[PDB]
Amino acid sequence: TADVQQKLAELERQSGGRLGVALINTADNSQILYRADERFAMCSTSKVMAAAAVLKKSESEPNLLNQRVEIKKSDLVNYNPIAEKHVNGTMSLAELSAAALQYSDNVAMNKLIAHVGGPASVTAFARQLGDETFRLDRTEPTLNTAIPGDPRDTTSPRAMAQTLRNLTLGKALGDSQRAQLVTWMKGNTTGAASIQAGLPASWVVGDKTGSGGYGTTNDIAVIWPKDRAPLILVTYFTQPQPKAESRRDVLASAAKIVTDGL
Amino acid sequence: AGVMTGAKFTQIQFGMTRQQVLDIAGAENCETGGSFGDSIHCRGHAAGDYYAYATFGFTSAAADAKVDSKSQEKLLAPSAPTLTLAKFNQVTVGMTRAQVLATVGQGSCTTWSEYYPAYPSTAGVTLSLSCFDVDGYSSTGFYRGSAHLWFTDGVLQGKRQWDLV
Repeated sequence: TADVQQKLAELERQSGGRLGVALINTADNSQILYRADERFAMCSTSKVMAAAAVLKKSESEPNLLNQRVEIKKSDLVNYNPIAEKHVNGTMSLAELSAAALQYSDNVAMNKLIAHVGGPASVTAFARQLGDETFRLDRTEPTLNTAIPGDPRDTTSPRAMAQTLRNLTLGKALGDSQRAQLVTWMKGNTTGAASIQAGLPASWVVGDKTGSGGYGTTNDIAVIWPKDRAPLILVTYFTQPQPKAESRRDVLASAAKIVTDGL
Repeated sequence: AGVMTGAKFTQIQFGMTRQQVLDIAGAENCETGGSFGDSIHCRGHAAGDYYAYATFGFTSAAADAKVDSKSQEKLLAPSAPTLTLAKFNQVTVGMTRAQVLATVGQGSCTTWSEYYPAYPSTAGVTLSLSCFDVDGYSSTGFYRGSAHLWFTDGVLQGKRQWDLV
């Protein structure tokens, strides 16, 4: 509706930034789109794609998630709450996927990226899923610079919503792999202040947030509303000042606007 | 009162028991088990996609076990950050900790991780410093000029930097 568009435009204007939203309602395949074809830096929301690339690989190598990966001091990057425990030891690919998705562990992310062959290989996975917009160019931490106008490590809300639908609800992954991805995302340790804060408490959410330079504040989610078919919601937000503080509440506000009435 | 903080992290000492750590950190902020094993992980304020935090490792799983490892992110600000890309380039693998600190600035670094595998002995100590340029540190957001310097037995084993100038 034009009403929802005006409310999102007003939220964006009040926030001072640039807001991108894509909602898919799988009950009727309807969408709500706001700047949905513009590019936004994904920041840690890209961890979903990297974990999914490893899950896809595991369809051809079913013991893959149990494979061990060495963690060394040279691998450390900021936001390493899980990997730091295992320096000079190992973590399984399952542990790395869970750490990336549930603690936003950036060392875990870099191990997932490296496992599939590097950022271009994650992009190639996106292409294999029919996503022509996603591009992963860098590893952590530099993928989070979020410089306005820089297309590196960006996607569009429309593309990410369709891809997240295909991964979490559709057939992009095998049944067991799709279930594992959803299980991991349902266990994220944050997200409560982002999309979830704009939704009724009874709704079940699997999400992944992202944050970066320029006050970039993102969240992508699969949502099971009470007594309803699931939704996919992508909310991306970025700001003009390099040092802007995060605005998770803007994502909550966008989520409330686009789900009002469900 | 409140979440995990840098002041609490500094008050916690190597050699303290689990309950001494919880006395200072505030057990409402802390957890064990799961991904943290028998360590104690304590959350500070929301930051990025997680939280500022500390993780404390102990000499064993026992109740009388002592802190042998302290790790943190975003709890401690550098006291007088003066690191630059030139100074980072002056740091050389094989330098001692004292030589590195004189090079990067005595107020540029905070301790990211510090572990004594032979606690209370210092033999085998491993140390990771997170070091920052004048405006690189942020307790909530994306770093804007930082470096990781790591040591074993007080000797620099490697260095990495992001966004120094």
